[PDB]
Amino acid sequence: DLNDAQLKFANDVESRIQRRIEAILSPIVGNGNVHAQVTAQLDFANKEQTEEHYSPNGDASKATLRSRQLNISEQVPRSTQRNETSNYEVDRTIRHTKMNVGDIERLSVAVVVNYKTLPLPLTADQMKQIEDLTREAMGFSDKRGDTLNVVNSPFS
Amino acid sequence: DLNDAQLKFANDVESRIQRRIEAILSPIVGNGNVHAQVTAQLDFANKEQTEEHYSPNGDASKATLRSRQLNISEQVPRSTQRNETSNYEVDRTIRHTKMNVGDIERLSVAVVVNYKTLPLPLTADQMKQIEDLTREAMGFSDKRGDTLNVVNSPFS
Amino acid sequence: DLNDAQLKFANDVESRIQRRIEAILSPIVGNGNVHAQVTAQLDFANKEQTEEHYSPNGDASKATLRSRQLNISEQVPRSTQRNETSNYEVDRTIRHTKMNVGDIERLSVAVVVNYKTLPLPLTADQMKQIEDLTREAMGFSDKRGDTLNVVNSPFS
Amino acid sequence: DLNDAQLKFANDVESRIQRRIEAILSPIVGNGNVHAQVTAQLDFANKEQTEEHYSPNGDASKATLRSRQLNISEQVPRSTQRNETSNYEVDRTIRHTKMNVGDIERLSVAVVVNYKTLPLPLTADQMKQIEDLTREAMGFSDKRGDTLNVVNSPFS
Repeated sequence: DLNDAQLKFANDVESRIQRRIEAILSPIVGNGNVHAQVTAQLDFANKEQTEEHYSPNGDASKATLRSRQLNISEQVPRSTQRNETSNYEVDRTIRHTKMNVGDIERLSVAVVVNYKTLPLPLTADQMKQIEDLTREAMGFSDKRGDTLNVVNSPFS
Repeated sequence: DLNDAQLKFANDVESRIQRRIEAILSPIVGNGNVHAQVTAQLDFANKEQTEEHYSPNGDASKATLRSRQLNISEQVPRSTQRNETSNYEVDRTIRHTKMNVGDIERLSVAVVVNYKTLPLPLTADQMKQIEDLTREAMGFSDKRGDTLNVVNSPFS
Repeated sequence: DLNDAQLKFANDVESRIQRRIEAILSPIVGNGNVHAQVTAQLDFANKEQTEEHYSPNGDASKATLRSRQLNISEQVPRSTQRNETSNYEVDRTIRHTKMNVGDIERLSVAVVVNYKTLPLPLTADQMKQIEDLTREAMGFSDKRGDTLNVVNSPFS
Repeated sequence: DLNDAQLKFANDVESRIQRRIEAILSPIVGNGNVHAQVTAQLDFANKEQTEEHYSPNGDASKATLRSRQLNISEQVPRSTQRNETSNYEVDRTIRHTKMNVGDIERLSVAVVVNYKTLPLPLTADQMKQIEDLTREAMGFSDKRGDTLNVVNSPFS
């Protein structure tokens, strides 16, 4: 039930990415001289989060007092006594978050391109441009651990 | 009942991976010169998790006080007395997680490719490219302990 | 009742593994020059687990205090007195797990392959490749104590 | 009533094992040059188990404190007094298990093979291979105390 829904949602995401890559790479190399395959991992867990934070008031120049009592005594044999009581007001921040179900976690993309026929291999600059365009199309994110591989080989 | 559902879901996942691998590897080696088989392990247990965390306040420059009392006395034979009471406010974080049922745990992939007929073995670079493409297609993850094996041998 | 269901589920698992092995090994050795048999052990017990964990706070640089009282006295014949009371906040983690019924525990696989007829035994490298392919197909796990045996002998 | 059900379940298990052994051993020695018999012991008792475990906190670097009081006094004739009170938080694990009824406890297998007719006894290597294949087919487990015996003798 739910598993089939997860499967077809993943299939649609992969198909969308593949269609974008094919559309962006089609004009340069040729109409049918490029193929791509995309596999994706999705998060289907339910998560909630609550965060509470307070601002430190260790410095007297930034503290906010509400009521203070200070008693000082001194007899002069030397005697000294000092009593102090303080009450503070503090700044606080509260945040509540409920995550979304069905977010992408990692991407792996493989691209295969054909040789140039006038059976001549493509130039290195053309390969670099193709890799850059594929990186743009697939939404590469280094923090997400995405991986891309492009191979140039004659078609059969 | 449930066991059959787990079996057919695993079968569909394996078939999807096999279809992706065959589609990506077909254009280079040939239409019918490659075969692959995929076996997968799935987690069907129910898990829940609750995490609570607190920020340390051992440093006075980062602590948040609410009420403090400090008494100091000194007679001068030397006598010294110091009393102190403190109350703190702390930052806390709470997270609740419910895992998904039916997640992949490990992958094992076997690929067999045919010889090049003009009965000539394929070049090492071609084998490396094929392994890289299969690694991309199968979503290899070293942390998940995935394993891949590719063998080149003439077909019967 | 339940025993027959366990038996036929085990039979289907074994048949699936056998079909995968036969499909992966068929193209190389031949259409009908290989046979395999698979036996599996399954866990049908009901298990539950609850885990509680706490983070140690033995180091003052990582502790989280809530209220602290510290009294110090000293007369100078030398007298010294020190009183201290502390209250802490701790991080805790709780996990609940319910296991799945019908999980594989161990696997034993036997494979028999035929001689090469032009009555010539197969090369050692071919045997190693066949063992590797069978290991990939059967989902071998050393931690699970799986066992595989492959024998090459002329067919009758 | 129940006894007959136990008997026929044991009979089906034995028949399944016998069929597997006959199928795996048939191609090599011959279609009808091998016979096997299997006897099994099954556990039909009802068992339950509950386990509770705690993590030791004898080392101060791994303990988790909640509230601590420490009083120290010293007069200098030398007098010393030290009072200490501690309260701890501990990690605990609870597991509940209900075993399955109808599990195998021990296996005994006897196999008889025929002579090679061109009335010639089989080679020792062939016997070793047959024993290994039978061991694989019957799911031998040394911890379970399984026992196997194979005899080569001319048929009558």
